[PDB]
Amino acid sequence: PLGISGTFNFMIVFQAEHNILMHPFHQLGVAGVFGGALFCAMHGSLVTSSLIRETTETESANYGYKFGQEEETYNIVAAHGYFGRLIFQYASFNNSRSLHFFLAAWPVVGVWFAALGISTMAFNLNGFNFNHSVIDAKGNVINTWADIINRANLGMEVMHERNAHNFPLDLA
Amino acid sequence: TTGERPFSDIITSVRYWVIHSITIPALFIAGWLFVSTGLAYDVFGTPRPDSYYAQEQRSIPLVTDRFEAKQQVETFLEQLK
Amino acid sequence: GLPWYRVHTVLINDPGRLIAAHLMHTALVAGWAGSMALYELATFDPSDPVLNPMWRQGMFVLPFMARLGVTGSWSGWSITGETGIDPGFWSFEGVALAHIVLSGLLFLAACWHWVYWDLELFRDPRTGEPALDLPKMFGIHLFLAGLLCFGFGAFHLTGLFGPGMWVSDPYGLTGSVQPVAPEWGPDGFNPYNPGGVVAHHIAAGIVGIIAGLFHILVRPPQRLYKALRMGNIETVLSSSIAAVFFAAFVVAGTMWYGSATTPIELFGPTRYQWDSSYFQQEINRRVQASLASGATLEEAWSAIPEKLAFYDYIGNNPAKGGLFRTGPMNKGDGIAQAWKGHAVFRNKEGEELFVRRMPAFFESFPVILTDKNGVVKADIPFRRAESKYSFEQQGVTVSFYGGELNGQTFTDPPTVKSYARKAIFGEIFEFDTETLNSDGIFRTSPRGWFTFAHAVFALLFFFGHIWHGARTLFRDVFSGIDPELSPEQVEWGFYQKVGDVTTR
Amino acid sequence: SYPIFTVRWVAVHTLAVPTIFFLGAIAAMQFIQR
Amino acid sequence: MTITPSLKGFFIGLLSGAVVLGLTFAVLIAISQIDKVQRS
Amino acid sequence: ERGWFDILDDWLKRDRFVFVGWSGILLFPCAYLALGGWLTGTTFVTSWYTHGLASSYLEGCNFLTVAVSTPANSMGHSLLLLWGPEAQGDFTRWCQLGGLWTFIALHGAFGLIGFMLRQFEIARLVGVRPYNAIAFSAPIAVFVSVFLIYPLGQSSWFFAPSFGVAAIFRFLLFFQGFHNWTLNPFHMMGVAGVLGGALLCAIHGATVENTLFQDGEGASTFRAFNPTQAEETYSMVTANRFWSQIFGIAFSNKRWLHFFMLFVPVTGLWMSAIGVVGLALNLRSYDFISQEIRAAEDPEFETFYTKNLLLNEGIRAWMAPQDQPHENFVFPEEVLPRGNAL
Amino acid sequence: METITYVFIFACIIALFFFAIFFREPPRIT
Amino acid sequence: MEPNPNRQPVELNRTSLYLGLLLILVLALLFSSYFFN
Amino acid sequence: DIDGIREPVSGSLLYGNNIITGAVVPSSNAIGLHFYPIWEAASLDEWLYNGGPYQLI
Amino acid sequence: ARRTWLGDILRPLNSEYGKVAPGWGTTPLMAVFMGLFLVFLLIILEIYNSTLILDGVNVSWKALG
Amino acid sequence: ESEGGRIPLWIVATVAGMGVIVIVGLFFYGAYAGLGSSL
Ligand code: CLA
Ligand code: CLA
Ligand code: CLA
Ligand code: CLA
Ligand SMILES: CCCCCCCCCCCCCCCC(=O)OC[C@H](COP(=O)(O)OC[C@@H](O)CO)OC(=O)CCCCCCCCCCCCCCC
Ligand SMILES: CC1=C(/C=C/C(C)=C/C=C/C(C)=C/C=C/C=C(C)/C=C/C=C(C)/C=C/C2=C(C)CCCC2(C)C)C(C)(C)CCC1
Ligand SMILES: CC1=C(/C=C/C(C)=C/C=C/C(C)=C/C=C/C=C(C)/C=C/C=C(C)/C=C/C2=C(C)CCCC2(C)C)C(C)(C)CCC1
Ligand SMILES: CC1=C(/C=C/C(C)=C/C=C/C(C)=C/C=C/C=C(C)/C=C/C=C(C)/C=C/C2=C(C)CCCC2(C)C)C(C)(C)CCC1
Ligand SMILES: CCCCCCCS[C@@H]1O[C@H](CO)[C@@H](O)[C@H](O)[C@H]1O
Ligand code: OEX
Ligand SMILES: [Ca+2]
Ligand SMILES: [Cl-]
Ligand SMILES: [Cl-]
Ligand SMILES: [Fe+2]
Ligand SMILES: [Mg+2]
Ligand SMILES: [Mg+2]
Repeated sequence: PLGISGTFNFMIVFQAEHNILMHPFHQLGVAGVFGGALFCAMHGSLVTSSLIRETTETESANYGYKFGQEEETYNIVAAHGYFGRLIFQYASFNNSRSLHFFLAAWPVVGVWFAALGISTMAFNLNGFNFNHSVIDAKGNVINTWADIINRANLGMEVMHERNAHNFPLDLA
Repeated sequence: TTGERPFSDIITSVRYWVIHSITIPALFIAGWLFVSTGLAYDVFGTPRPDSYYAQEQRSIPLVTDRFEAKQQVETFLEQLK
Repeated sequence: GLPWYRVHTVLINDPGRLIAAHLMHTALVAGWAGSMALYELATFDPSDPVLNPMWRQGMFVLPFMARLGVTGSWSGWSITGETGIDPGFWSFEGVALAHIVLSGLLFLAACWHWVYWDLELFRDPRTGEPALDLPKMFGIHLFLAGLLCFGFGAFHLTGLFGPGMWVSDPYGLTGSVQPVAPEWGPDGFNPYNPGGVVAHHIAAGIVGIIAGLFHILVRPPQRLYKALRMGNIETVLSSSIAAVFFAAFVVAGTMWYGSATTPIELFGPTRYQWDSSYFQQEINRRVQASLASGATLEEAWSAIPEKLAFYDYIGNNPAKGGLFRTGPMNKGDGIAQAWKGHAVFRNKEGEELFVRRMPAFFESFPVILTDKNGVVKADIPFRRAESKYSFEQQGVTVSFYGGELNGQTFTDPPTVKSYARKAIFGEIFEFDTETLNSDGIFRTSPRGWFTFAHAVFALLFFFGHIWHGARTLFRDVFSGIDPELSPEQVEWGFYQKVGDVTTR
Repeated sequence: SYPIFTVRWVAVHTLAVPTIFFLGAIAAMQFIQR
Repeated sequence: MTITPSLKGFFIGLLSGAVVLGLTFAVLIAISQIDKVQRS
Repeated sequence: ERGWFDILDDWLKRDRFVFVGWSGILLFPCAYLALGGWLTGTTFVTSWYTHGLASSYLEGCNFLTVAVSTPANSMGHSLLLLWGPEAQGDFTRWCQLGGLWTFIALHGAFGLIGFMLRQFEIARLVGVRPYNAIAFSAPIAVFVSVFLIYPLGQSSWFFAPSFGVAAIFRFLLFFQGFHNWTLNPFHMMGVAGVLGGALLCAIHGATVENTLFQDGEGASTFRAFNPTQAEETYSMVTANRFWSQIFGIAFSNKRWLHFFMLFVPVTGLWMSAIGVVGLALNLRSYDFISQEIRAAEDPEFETFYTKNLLLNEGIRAWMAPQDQPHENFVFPEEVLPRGNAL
Repeated sequence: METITYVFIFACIIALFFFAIFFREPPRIT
Repeated sequence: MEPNPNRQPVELNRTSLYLGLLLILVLALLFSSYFFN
Repeated sequence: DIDGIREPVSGSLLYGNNIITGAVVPSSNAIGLHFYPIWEAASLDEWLYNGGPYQLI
Repeated sequence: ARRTWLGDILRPLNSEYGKVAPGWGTTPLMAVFMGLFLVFLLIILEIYNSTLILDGVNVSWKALG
Repeated sequence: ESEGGRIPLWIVATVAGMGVIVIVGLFFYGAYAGLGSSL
């Protein structure tokens, strides 16, 4: 639906019907957007950390950059010096092109998998189903957190579109 | 460069593999036996497949007393045999 | 010029104007407290401390006045329900007026300190530059805080020269302001023991006086002066904000869990008293003692105070609210008028049945009745076609003991169900929903609202601490890094110790 | 020319030693039948 | 004295933490003293 | 002057493969134990006595279903110390009671402090401004709000998130059904900061890579950059024209741009945390009172808001008995909310 | 009143877009 | 009195006005539903 | 009537929604994947009942 | 700058800006107090948490009562 | 004896990578057999 609550309705019913949370393409999507957010903050913080002094304390540091200046406005060597020590040297990018490519690729590829998750659950290849996967020596079901998810999903399933189903299976 | 020997030197050296052709399989085998001997179940208190329920019981042994919890778990364990 | 978010930085090297700004903040805060108290007095109904106490009415500052001994109005009432009481000057109204006058005086002092900013006092005699000797200021202020803390404990809380503090019994039935003697044994650290609040103020106060004297008389070590940048007033802001977020988390926690300083007659009961059926257990104890002494069931239930029954109701649980469900608890379920009495459900065989209570997690909850062993005996079904436990099928009746319905029995299924729906909330009350156009939806108490605001502000002040701490320790690079930064200081292995040019 | 036992060596082995023990344990688990 | 089992536990925790921190600092100091930075 | 403190300071700050620092003394043990505890529990430890769940590789769970699960509700907010009154020094019993959960949450909390101290310590040594540490306040606010504050407002640590993939999913669905957390404007601000951050990450990386100056002969263009070069590797002027013409506005100031990249996701996370602090107290954005008044009176009035609450009611009724075993819920078939057929 | 308020805010946002685009401070090279 | 030497001019550029107005208007669009409840 | 069961769902501000509850509601299940332009409806009133704006948008 | 009666009286209390004791001074004594304070906080925390349970110390509303 | 380079890095990578595939494969095998198999 084209609306805020409508969006949430679509999400909850999708979860009931496809167990999207347990689908690796939505998981890649999450890695894509959580990671995009992480790397966004990380890039912003590291460039901001390393801005070259061009201003005084009573002005915004932003005035230290002029639109179209030829010279870079932060010291990437210092930023890399920092980040490479935060983790270890070879985990940090010293190549701006390689960094900015990673910044593009990580969220884009993850979101492509998100999109493909929805587009393939469209044809009902659904999330991993480990319902009753763990059984004891007698055959008693030993729940896992997958079975608890399943109970939540059932709640959604049985209540959604409460007057629309006449037959026992929701086949589309 | 921070002073330590490059990894690529280390892992392409014969002495590294003389050492690690022993230590790596030794550790892997020890982990294997930690499970295969049953020791893991005992150390961590994890039920074996036959030890989730007594034969006719279908009630989870849930801890319900904070300060007697150790004794409750012990009583639950007694009830299995 | 300065960006909008830096305008107040003009005060960093201007002690007189800093004092002025502080004076104006203090005027605003004290004006708030006075105004808030006035609004509360203009809306507060003192006529029923049993079923309409302050915490049902959205009162936020009233309970603070009461905790420390302000319990009466000039109009003649008291929050304990007394009449013809003379509180002297320090009624709720006098406290409010005092705050308003204070506000005015502080506003005027601000004006003076703003105009007359250039005082010699604020200049370093050796350099002529504006300067504050913050380590000695700390000692002076700590000594003062200690005297005051000690005095509060030794005179106010003990009743030696002052009113004491609010205390009550374990079920919040008989609360009043009393003098409290210090507890000097280990139970002094029990949060529910008022005597430890007294001993705290006495002992921490003495410690503060001593440490204050120390901080007046002994200079900081050079090593600490440099490490903490003690010449920079922003280091004090950083550490002060840290202390304040600590204090704010503590007052959030003690409000939520309860303590001797968050009594239930002033702030409402806790969520945990519902979770553990704290009040239900005591009611049952009392009833059983009554039956054992030879009382009838009507008599036994009739002996339960309405105020006790009212705490055993989920509408007073602070974990039943909503963030945008605004106002007093009375706006939701209504203004409580009377206990209906204790409902006893029975089936057609005459077995007592028990309604399963709603946990705080649930906005809605089914109606399920069990026997004493937990076996299901009756419910309200959703699907009817395969129902086996309906009240119709099971001939469920309800009889009331105590309260307005005492001695009455209802057998018609719609009425018995109605009462079962209310029994999920615990004890059943009659409410006035007309007076405030109450909407039937639960709201939290001041215990809830205080805890929310303080936990939130605590967490935000953590960011403040990080920020001002960063500004302090990195003052040299806060307009940017060294334009002449040598690649060698960030090249691996050039220096043995990171950032130490003596170690090439 | 290079030392063997360094902070880096310790850090590597604090992770690597348990990781291999654990992988051996989890391998064995694949053959457990109820 | 009235040392409940949980006070005895508290002391055990306290002692254990002091030992972990004590040994950690003893070892770090020792290494620092053995392996010093070369200076100007 | 040349004492042991200064000598230790020397050693701690040597430029080595893995930097240590004073912060390392806190960070390394705490991080190692949090990670090690997670791996230990997910590999070997049950949740039978606390939740009625299998949760380890040992019991047959996979990477998605393993977890270190919270302690039983009856533990309340016990620190659950190994030497505490519950486990009384017994490591096995401690595992069975959920001691690894508080172990991981508390070593993890101190580890995060250590990591943020490290960010400060390193920044100071290299001579950069400490914005990375400042930015990391967001992850701290999330961890503290969700793993500590949230359960502390609730009955017990039981209701904190269990450390596990499926366990975290269960936590999301719990928040929908019980808190209607999607409806909360603080969560919505969270969403916008995360998705907005992801957007900015993607768009800034792509813009730089597509406005590059030709600084080499290679068709693969990464080698045409030198860390020490003075000049911008891409054209801000061309980037600016492109976006001005495509979208209507564009960045013109690189310092602003990169600050904004900090601000957006950091602010989003901080807003989401504030919401969760309210959820600690069940202080939800659950309902619109105006909607409920209308719907109660008018059985033809339906919105997506009302539809979602029906879903929520299903979630609660269907999940509660197994998800909250300490309540001993028995909900007869006949009381379960269901639509037609399903 | 509610509807008016929502629509008013939206319409202000739309006007803002117009001014932010067509009446921006123009970017100037050095 | 002699003038205070700590005075500084304050600035808000046009872009910052626009950013600020957007923040405030979108916050209002978001929070308004809740305020009406 | 999103679900084709003559159970119309209100999405617009003037019909009782706020910004959060509001929506343009999907076209009817009765329509399915059929193309439902304005000109396939007998009237705009029908077009509206059946969720024609969704498809156009 | 302006002298006043009260400013003159208070002058000595704001005249030692920058003044420090040599080297580490009282830092070790401070460290002892900080450790004792950490332990104090831990004790009160664990009492409130019921991790430390002491005779005569009932952490409940039924404390006194 | 411990001269770097005696075992080429491409061989170390290939063998190590093959080892990772084998152990991960074993883990997928185990999803279909014994505990966790649903059977
Ligand atoms: C700690 C502060 C605090 C607390 C805990 C309370 C508590 C209470 N007050 Mg009081 N009050 C306060 C401060 C507080 N007050 C202040 C400062 C004033 C002056 C404005 C008042 C004036 C006042 C009045 C006039 C009344 C109350 C009432 C009440 C009660 C109902 C509260 C309610 O419905 O809240 C509702 C709370 C909310 C809806 C939450 C607001 C959340 C905001 C909008 C979030 C802002 C988000 C932000 C814009 C995002 C920025 C994003 C950006 C950084 C990117 C309750 C006991 C009522 C009562 O019952 O009196 C008898 C009442 O009528 N109070
Ligand atoms: C005692 C608490 C306190 C004090 C005295 C200060 C003082 C200062 N801070 Mg800090 N800070 C604090 C807490 C504090 N901070 C907290 C809790 C946070 C996290 C929220 C911050 C985050 C912070 C940042 C990110 C920045 C500052 C900056 C500043 C400086 C300039 C402030 C200015 O011109 O704002 C001018 C502010 C305005 C013109 C309007 C602000 C409107 C707010 C957002 C909404 C309305 C607030 C409302 C009226 C207040 C209600 C009170 C509240 C307690 C409920 C100044 C030294 C700035 C700095 O370092 O400059 C160099 C800076 O960039 N502070
Ligand atoms: C993420 C958390 C964090 C971070 C990164 C910082 C960072 C900073 N703080 Mg702050 N601070 C914090 C939390 C933090 N603080 C907390 C929770 C408090 C208590 C209110 C403080 C109180 C504080 C003060 C008073 C001062 C600082 C200062 C500083 C700065 C210098 C470094 C320092 O003194 O660290 C301090 C060290 C730590 C935060 C680590 C403490 C580790 C403890 C001791 C481990 C305890 C283990 C525990 C006993 C185990 C039992 C647990 C129990 C649950 C069972 C820097 C900006 C100073 C400053 O601003 O200088 C300009 C300053 O004066 N901080
Ligand atoms: C920086 C390192 C560090 C930090 C901050 C922590 C922090 C913590 N650990 Mg961990 N841990 C560590 C390293 C660390 N650990 C290491 C290296 C190991 C392996 C040995 C462990 C193994 C471990 C276990 C097995 C457990 C803990 C637990 C804890 C928690 C409770 C600790 C406590 O109560 O201490 C109390 C002690 C102190 C705070 C020390 C104070 C020292 C003072 C200042 C000196 C006074 C000592 C005094 C003279 C002693 C005399 C007593 C005498 C009268 C009998 C806390 C979160 C517990 C937990 O997580 O439960 C859920 C738990 O069960 N930890
Ligand atoms: C199944 C996954 C399929 C994804 C493949 C595409 C990945 C890269 C595209 C992202 C586009 C971002 C926006 C434009 C960003 C942009 O402008 O980038 C530009 C950047 C550099 O441009 P150049 O001109 O220098 O090089 C590209 C050509 O001109 C050839 O030299 O392109 C690359 O670096 C391409 C790398 C290809 C390497 C082959 C594919 C490698 C797979 C990586 C993914 C692994 C999948 C794991 C899943 C769990
Ligand atoms: C001058 C003078 C005077 C008078 C004075 C007066 C009359 C005063 C008043 C004062 C006042 C009367 C004050 C007030 C104040 C207030 C305030 C200061 C408020 C604030 C507020 C706020 C801050 C808010 C916030 C918020 C909101 C709004 C919403 C929600 C959220 C929050 C809470 C955040 C006299 C005669 C004495 C004489 C002497 C002089
Ligand atoms: C808790 C505790 C403790 C500690 C412990 C520890 C410290 C541990 C550690 C542990 C560890 C440290 C472990 C490890 C493990 C590992 C593992 C288990 C791994 C796995 C992996 C995987 C499986 C992988 C895979 C892959 C690859 C290789 C590549 C890419 C792809 C993939 C991801 C597929 C103590 C004694 C103090 C105390 C008490 C308690
Ligand atoms: C190096 C590297 C790596 C690893 C890798 C790997 C691990 C690989 C593997 C590889 C492989 C391992 C390969 C293989 C291949 C093979 C082939 C290509 C074969 C072919 C064959 C054929 C074609 C056959 C046929 C036939 C038939 C049809 C029938 C019967 C007879 C016969 C059998 C002859 C990594 C990534 C870590 C890092 C980077 C680099
Ligand atoms: C014999 C009367 C049958 C109806 C039973 C009424 C349940 S009790 C009823 O609850 C209402 C809330 O829904 C209150 O506002 C009201 O004061 C109260 O009488
Ligand atoms: O419509 Mn919308 O959701 Ca896809 O599934 Mn079938 O249909 Mn209805 O049900 Mn479930
Ligand atoms: Ca009405
Ligand atoms: Cl639906
Ligand atoms: Cl159907
Ligand atoms: Fe960039
Ligand atoms: Mg078998
Ligand atoms: Mg298996």
